[PDB]
Amino acid sequence: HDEIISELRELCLNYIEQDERLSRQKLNFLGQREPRMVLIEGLKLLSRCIEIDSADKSGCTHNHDDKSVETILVESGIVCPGLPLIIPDGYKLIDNSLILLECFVRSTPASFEKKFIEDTNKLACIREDLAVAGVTLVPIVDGRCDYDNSFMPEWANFKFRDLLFKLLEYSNQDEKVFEESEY
Amino acid sequence: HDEIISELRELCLNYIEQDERLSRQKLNFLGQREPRMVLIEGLKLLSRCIEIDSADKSGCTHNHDDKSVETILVESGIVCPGLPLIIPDGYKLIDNSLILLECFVRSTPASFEKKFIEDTNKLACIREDLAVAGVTLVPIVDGRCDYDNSFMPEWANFKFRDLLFKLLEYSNQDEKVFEESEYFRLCESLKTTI
Ligand SMILES: O=C(O)C(=O)CC(=O)c1ccccc1
Ligand SMILES: [Cl-]
Ligand SMILES: [Cl-]
Ligand SMILES: [Mg+2]
Ligand SMILES: [Mg+2]
Ligand SMILES: [Mg+2]
Ligand code: NA
Ligand code: NA
Repeated sequence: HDEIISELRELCLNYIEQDERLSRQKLNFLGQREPRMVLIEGLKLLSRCIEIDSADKSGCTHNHDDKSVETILVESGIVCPGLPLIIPDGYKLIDNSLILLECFVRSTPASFEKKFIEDTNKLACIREDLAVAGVTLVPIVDGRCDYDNSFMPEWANFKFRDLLFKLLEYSNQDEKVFEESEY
Repeated sequence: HDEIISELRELCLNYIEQDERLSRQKLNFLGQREPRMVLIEGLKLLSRCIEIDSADKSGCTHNHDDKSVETILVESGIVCPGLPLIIPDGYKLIDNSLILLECFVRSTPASFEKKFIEDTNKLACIREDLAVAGVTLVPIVDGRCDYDNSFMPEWANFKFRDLLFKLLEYSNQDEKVFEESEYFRLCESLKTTI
């Protein structure tokens, strides 16, 4: 556990590119001491790498601060009340067009298509609200089939995931030592 | 000394506020291994906390990327060629007025007043160059007498500085040991290529 956490921190500091948009989540990760919290912030760190790559590939701004669509519009001088709470992975306002980006990773075709339709529906549900406010929605769903990203060599991506999986294994191995113990 | 470095890192992670403007320098600091580089980046981290604190209390933008005044103007579409190279600690363009901020810490009254005059002159020397380009300079010099800032509790600021000083003492001993080493003689002798 201590060794796994140490190896994870070393990968984070030495083998994830120092793009400044990642620095906050790296610090969030490096600050964690509890295994369950290392795992949680490590998955989030991997996710941000994917999100920022998707934003750069899709031509918009990564939603670094988890702003809502409401805030993004207000931020740009656009009133649109009653908009449900939607926090996109990326966004870009060009003229009257609001690009909204959702991205994800899934590892089987069934889970891929399910999440693809979920994120599509999530953005689609504010199209008409945006249209009433003069904003044409440009919704983008970028589904990935693995965790490959431009900020990490493939071998270090793999080692990071292998190490996170060991923390998962220990948790699950922990409670089967709970389940054959208990009541 | 490994323990001192570890303590500085814990203070950085646990007691320096998670302001997004500090992310880069905090990460730069946490990645250092060599005692002297830990010391330099730790001092730079503390300086960054004060500079950003000053920008916030003076109502302007911290100069996150060390942009020059010329660069700040060309980003807002203002031409102005001349300009000496000047990197303010903070800036804000409002209407036709360019706020420029310099901040510093000094620990004696004589050094405080000397530095205040220096920074005041540094900014004043471009007032007319800006006025020709249509810009009213609003120059601010924020001189501080201690290291307090809003991103660190007072006790942690004190203990961070205490541990940096102990790390200074340790790296001074590393240097003296190094100057007794063959590596040092080999560095001297590499004077085969002046
Ligand atoms: O990025 C997104 O679009 C999400 O849907 C949230 C997300 O990625 C996430 C990642 C890690 C933990 C919890 C949510
Ligand atoms: Cl639809
Ligand atoms: Cl100085
Ligand atoms: Mg998201
Ligand atoms: Mg400065
Ligand atoms: Mg200064
Ligand atoms: Na609605
Ligand atoms: Na238009």
